[PDB]
Amino acid sequence: MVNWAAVVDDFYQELFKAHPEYQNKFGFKGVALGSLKGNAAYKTQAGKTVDYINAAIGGSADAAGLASRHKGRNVGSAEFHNAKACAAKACSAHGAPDLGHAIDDILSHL
Ligand code: HEM
Repeated sequence: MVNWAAVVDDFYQELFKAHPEYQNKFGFKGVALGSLKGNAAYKTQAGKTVDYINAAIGGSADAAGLASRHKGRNVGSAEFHNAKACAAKACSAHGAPDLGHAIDDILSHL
């Protein structure tokens, strides 16, 4: 199976390398990037992200509900366009399909 857990790890590395301040919104605020895998808050969040990717691919994802929840953290369209670029890099690094269509579905509600 596509190793979405590894893709997601590379996604967050890309995302917080380019936009370190985004990490302040998470329960692993302030944690060194090379230590995220040892942080309990990160382990839970990355698992949720992996679950959402599998739901989007499996056809059950609630993109409107995910967008609304991100709006609820003052995360919007600009951040998701940046996420699109970071996910494209993470997917390419693993020879995984791109997640641009799933991220566009979220963007359609932002
Ligand atoms: C590929 C794009 C992204 C996906 C698939 C995604 C996925 C998720 C999921 C599945 C959750 C958990 C929602 C739930 O528990 O109901 C979540 C929470 C969250 N996301 Fe994202 N996200 C993305 C990008 C971003 C970006 C760019 C930021 C900007 C900071 C961000 C900020 C947050 C925050 C702050 C939370 C709440 C974390 C907490 O409860 O501690 N997300 N996201």
